[PDB]
Amino acid sequence: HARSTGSYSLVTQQPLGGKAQFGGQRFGEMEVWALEAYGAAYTLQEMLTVKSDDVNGRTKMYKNIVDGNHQMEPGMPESFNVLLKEIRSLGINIELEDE
Amino acid sequence: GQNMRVAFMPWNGYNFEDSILVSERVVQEDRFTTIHIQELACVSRDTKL
Amino acid sequence: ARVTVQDAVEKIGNRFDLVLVAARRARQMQVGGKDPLVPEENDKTTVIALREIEEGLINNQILDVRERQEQQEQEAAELQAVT
Amino acid sequence: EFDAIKIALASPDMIRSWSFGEVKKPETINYRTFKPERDGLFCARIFGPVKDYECLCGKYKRLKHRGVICEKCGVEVTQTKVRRERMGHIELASPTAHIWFLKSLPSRIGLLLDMPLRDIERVLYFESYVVIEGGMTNLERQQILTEEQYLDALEEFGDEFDAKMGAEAIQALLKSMDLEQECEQLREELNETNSETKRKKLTKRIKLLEAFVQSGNKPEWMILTVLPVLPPDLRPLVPLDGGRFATSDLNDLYRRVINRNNRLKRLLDLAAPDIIVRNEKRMLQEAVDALLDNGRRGRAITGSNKRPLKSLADMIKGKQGRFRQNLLGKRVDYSGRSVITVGPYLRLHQCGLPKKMALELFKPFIYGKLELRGLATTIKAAKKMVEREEAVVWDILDEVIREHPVLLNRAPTLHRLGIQAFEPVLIEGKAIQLHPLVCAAYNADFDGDQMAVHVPLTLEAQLEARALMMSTNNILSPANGEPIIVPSQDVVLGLYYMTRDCVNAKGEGMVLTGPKEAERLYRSGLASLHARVKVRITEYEKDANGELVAKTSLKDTTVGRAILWMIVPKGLPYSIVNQALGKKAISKMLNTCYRILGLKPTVIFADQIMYTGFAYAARSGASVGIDDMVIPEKKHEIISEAEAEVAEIQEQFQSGLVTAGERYNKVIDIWAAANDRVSKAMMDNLQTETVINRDGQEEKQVSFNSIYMMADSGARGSAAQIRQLAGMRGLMAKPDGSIIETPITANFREGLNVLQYFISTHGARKGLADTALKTANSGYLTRRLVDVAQDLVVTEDDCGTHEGIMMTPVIEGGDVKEPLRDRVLGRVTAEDVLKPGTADILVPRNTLLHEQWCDLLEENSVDAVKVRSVVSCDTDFGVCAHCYGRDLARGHIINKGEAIGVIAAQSIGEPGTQLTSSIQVKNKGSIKLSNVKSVVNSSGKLVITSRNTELKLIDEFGRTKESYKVPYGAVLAKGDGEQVAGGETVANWDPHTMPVITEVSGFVRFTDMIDGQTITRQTDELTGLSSLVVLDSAERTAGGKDLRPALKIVDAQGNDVLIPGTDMPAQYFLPGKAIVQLEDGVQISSGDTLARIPQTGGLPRVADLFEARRPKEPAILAEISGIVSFGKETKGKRRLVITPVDGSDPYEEMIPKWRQLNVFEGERVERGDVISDGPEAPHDILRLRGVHAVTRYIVNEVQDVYRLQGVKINDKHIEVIVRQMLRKATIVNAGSSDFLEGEQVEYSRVKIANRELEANGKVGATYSRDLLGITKASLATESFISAASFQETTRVLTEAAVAGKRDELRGLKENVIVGRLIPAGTGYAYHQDRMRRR
DNA sequence: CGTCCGGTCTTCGCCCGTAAATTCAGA
DNA sequence: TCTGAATTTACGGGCGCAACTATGCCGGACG
RNA sequence: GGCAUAGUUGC
Ligand SMILES: [Mg+2]
Ligand SMILES: [Zn+2]
Ligand SMILES: [Zn+2]
Repeated sequence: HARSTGSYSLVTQQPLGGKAQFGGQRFGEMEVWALEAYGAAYTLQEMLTVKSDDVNGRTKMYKNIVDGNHQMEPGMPESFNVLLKEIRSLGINIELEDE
Repeated sequence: GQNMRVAFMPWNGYNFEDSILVSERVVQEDRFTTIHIQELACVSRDTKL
Repeated sequence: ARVTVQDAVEKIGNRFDLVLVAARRARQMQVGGKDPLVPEENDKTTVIALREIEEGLINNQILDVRERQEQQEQEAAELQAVT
Repeated sequence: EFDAIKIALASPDMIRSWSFGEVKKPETINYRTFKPERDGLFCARIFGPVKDYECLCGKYKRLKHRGVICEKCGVEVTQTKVRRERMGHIELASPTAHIWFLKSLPSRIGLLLDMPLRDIERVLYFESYVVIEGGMTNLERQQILTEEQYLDALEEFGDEFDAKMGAEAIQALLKSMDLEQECEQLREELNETNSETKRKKLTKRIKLLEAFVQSGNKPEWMILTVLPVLPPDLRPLVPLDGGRFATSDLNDLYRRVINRNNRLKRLLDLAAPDIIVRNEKRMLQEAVDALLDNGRRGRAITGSNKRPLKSLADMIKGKQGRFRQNLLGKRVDYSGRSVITVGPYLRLHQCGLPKKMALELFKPFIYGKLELRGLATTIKAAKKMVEREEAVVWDILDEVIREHPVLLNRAPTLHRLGIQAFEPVLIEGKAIQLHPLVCAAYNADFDGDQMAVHVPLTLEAQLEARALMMSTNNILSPANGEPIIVPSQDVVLGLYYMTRDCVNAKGEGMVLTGPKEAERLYRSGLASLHARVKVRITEYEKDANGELVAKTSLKDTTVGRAILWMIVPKGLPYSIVNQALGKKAISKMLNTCYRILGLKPTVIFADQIMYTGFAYAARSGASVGIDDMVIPEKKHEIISEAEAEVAEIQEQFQSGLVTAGERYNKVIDIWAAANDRVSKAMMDNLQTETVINRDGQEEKQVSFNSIYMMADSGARGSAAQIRQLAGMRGLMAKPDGSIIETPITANFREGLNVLQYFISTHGARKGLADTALKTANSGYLTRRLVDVAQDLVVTEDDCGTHEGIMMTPVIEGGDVKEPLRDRVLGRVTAEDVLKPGTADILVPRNTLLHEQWCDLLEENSVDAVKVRSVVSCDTDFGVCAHCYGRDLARGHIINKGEAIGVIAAQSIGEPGTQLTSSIQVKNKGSIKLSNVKSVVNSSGKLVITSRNTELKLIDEFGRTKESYKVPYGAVLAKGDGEQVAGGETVANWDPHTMPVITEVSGFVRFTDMIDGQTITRQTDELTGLSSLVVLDSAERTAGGKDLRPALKIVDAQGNDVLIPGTDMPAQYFLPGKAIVQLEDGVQISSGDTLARIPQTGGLPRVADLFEARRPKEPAILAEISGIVSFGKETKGKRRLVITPVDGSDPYEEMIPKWRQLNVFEGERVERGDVISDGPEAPHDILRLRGVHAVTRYIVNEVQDVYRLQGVKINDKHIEVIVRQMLRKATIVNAGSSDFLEGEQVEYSRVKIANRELEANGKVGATYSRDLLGITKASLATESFISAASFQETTRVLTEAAVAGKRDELRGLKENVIVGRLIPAGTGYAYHQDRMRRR
């Protein structure tokens, strides 16, 4: 099984899981630990930001690769936006402060 | 399944951990060929429009 | 082709700054304007950058000097057409 | 874009500010047409348009109308991303209690009003009354009333009197509280009260009030008045096959709460009686509780098919929450999966990728190349060309795959080697061909294992893969320095077969001019592969200044050895190929190659050694047959005599001589001896199975037997399995642990009868179940360890400190289990280490103890070395490179930035998931005693009067080869510092009695003793001599329990004897349970016994050690030195008092009576000296002995288990984990800083504060470190995000919101969640830029 | 086929930690 | 008759990762 | 395209 880019989920804009549906492998938590133990920072950011659920990030990455340029815009994952909205659904006020 | 002439010996590392080296005769005779029947269905739902 | 990067890391004993400087060189070779300083042997920009670091003609400082000189040339030539 | 995250309570005004419209109707869709309802949970005018740039009414449908709002249905025409973002709100007809702050355990509302959780729950759920503004009446403020008492008060106190019901009363109580008044009153009560429980309760409540006042939140906001609504797109309804819809749990909960809300509002409109409206409010409260963390009170209300509904808290907590499912690990595009395969032709730096997977993964790159070459103007044309799989696309794929490393990552990535990068090679098929060597790194055999592929895209990612993740750079494991690409099963067998000698083979004895003609001979078949010959060898040694100096000699070896030597690079000595080359020998070969030559020679050597091993293993044809498992024909007599011994033991038993239990033990013993002896006979007959001779006399040789060759080579199998094949397969135990009397007496070559197989399946089923239910504990332990040591990163290059831990060889009691070589390898020295002889600086202070320095250190017989440790590094927010030391994955010092916390956690956790009287001196050496106070008695035997006297067996070079513990009152036949004879026991004592050895000589006068109550009279008839035994306070009579008997020595006149060294008389206060055989008035001597006082696991042990669990029977220690005295008359238990010479005299302790004491009443003990016996509590060790004591204790204890399981991990990882444990310190003296009295603050923070104050004129605040477990250490982190992603999400979020904490996101998990560059590797430069710029 | 509101029977593991209730041991 | 401590009891949280196949489901009761 | 159950594979 393999996947370049296909349909994504709804709640979190992430690739679908499974092969009956044209989905992608799960970069589990220990896999992220394996990268962290390495000096792999850019690879990790590309893995869990551009290739997973950064809509602007993944669109720009796809277009740049089509143009032949291997560069990325990190952006912010949409799964973190989902978490922020879900905590805000409660009485817990979580917001990103101005830099 | 089938039974076939087996020989226990390391062969150039192509059976390293537990891998199995198959002679092309086994493929030629088609003795491990298996028929899989797959069912595909399309539905015509009385949807809007 | 490449198998190791041990010579490049020996020349830049950090193993991480090497990645960043090689990435900068590959970017400069891919956008890119510039051209390889080592005879290209049908290799992608990453291998070219790493080999070119291996030759010892690029590190962070040399690349920074080159970028500064390029910006100076842009300032001068852009100024000549202006005034 | 942002460098911090804050939390705080959500005021109703702020909640309304978030929302863009109220939700009023509990409707979603028509279920006939799919447009959203008017103002339902899925609305358009509230949350946004259903489509993009298309209103609901259809009037406006294009980009030109971006911003305008129609009048017909009021949907603001814009994108749908706002529908994914815009939130709503619900105006609750009544106030509602927030369930987290009600049942967070502790309950915030509970202790903010200082009222029990039961009472607050009763008043919130409309079943109890609470008064407000008590006034001049007979009621308090927080007092609870019932319906009966409420009516009584109404009929008696009809005047102004307020006592409400439900959430309204709680809101009024919270609103009627000012923080400062209560805080000051609580501080005063804390100071004056003097209690220990009330003081803790106060210093908690005061802390809560200070947290509330410090932040911008207010208490009244913990009672909801406007309920936030999640955006519709985050709880979507997905239509199925049919008009039905997928009822998301949040939708059902929201529908229920809004429905009950509208019902309550309607009942309020018509002013229904009190009972109905109270019931409706209770229903609304329950619905809101269900919408929040559902399941705290009552039952999780279910919606369909009797399963609890997911709530928002249940949606952001747990394994299925957004933290551990979509933030810390996410599904990734450009990935694949398939079954793996050997493909032994590959080089170490490449992997075989299937062509179809290559085409599917690199689709964008193929599109880009096609457009760059102009073969397809539009992306649609390129996509169609790729789909049709033309003949030109394959050339494009070949062009792009050239230098594009891919990551291969097996499923359970225990340690960092579980993911590695290879250069793809196009392979026809559908299975990944993975290089054979890395299988050990992946723990991945080829029995159907699957691996995932990942394709880096960016230039930085490609360079990271090439320079960090290629298998070529990962030669040495991070846990230990041993290589992790050691040839595993067939290469090792091939080399073992090649490099061996038999007595005689074809062409034995001929002389050869070099390896080349040796190979030429073997291929032509003139001389066998294993034939002792003489070969001319040219071995290059680099003893010069980096120059390889040739050397030609005539070595006597075999043909196979020479053929192998043709592969070895120049710089290695020939002696590493002159031996049998088992697995360990090959691993040492590769390690030496890495150490001497470098990396490229070792990689080429690995490829070539794999190739030659496979080739000559194939040529050997090393097979296995049933005739190769030779039975020991002589086992007949062994099994017969074992049967005879058990028969004779049964003969003794049936006579009644021996009982059942001892017979059971003896039978097990004799069968164990028989099994061991049969195994030894089999192994001898197998290794010497083959005897070859045709040139004269017989000569034995190591056998060729297939099983023995395949076991000795170390490829697969060991002594246990080979024993089980031929010898009796040993002792198997019932699941209760009772070992069966009659073990399996038949091997596997002969058939196992039914019952033997039944026992074997007991064993195997237990093993499989243990694996399946221990992997869980291993996974939990590794997760906890990683989440503890994640923010720890090597920041500084050298902390510049002169501290360290004295690293010494560790001996459990036998031989040297771990030499100093491996315990001080790759660790920078702390202090200058002098030569053992006389003050010669052998090694400088701050040099990296690499291989040559360590070898020289061993050569000079150096036993004690002090090396800078990670635990004793004073760097702030990280640890300097030098204190950590060697990388253990490369041969150089650790780089500046490489994260070591995660490496240490993974290295510790990997082995967990796989597996987990007489002192008979053995060597000729000197005897020296440390911490000893002995006295020579009449019988010329030495008796020791201390407790921590360890007997060290020193050798001629001064090193200690054996250590043993000498208890109080041990007999030594030799002297101190005098060389003894090895072979016979040196120390003897009774492990069943504790003596009362004296210090002077004289007579025995029992003072302060009265017969009848102080002691009990025993007249033993079988010995004829009575005994004077002292019984305890609760055991002796009530006549003399207030006084303790004293045993004193007198002279011939009757006067007392003074203590030698002090003015006080020498009297011994005997405790109860004392066997004083001597009577009154018997002469004694010095150091003579007067009376006899009679008397874990694998992975769980490691987990308990790391969590710092307090043992059940901890050994009590002495906090401060001084003289020891007893106190009160055992009120609850014995009491102790320790008085220093000029310090805090009244320091006392409370000691149980049922536990035997260790020290007597006339000892001056030092802090950290054991006062009782049992496991030592890590907290006590840290508090008393110090940080170095506790870290050494933890390291030694865990290394004990990990060595007992035959595993090797360097101590750096344990040390850094221990450092992360003791990250919190409690203040004791405020000093001149601003910290409170007993608050717990980060060690680094207090350290920097004290550092700034010392440079100034003020005086810093002294701190007291505290040892925290891994769970508590990770939960109590400065940044809430890490702990929230860890367990206890609800409690951590409640803490952060109540305290209004702020996040700096300086860790690793935290940046991962946020989704930016990690501050560990290549991103460390970016975070350095971040720190520079601000 | 088209709309529309919601609660009897079920427990049943092991370990750890922390907070609440009970009981000593006195004054 | 009160009151602080240590103990006991009650109750809240955790119990690895990755992957594949199948089925059944949004609810059963009023116009 | 999300949940539940069952079974299965590698550890
Ligand atoms: Mg396997
Ligand atoms: Zn409209
Ligand atoms: Zn340091």
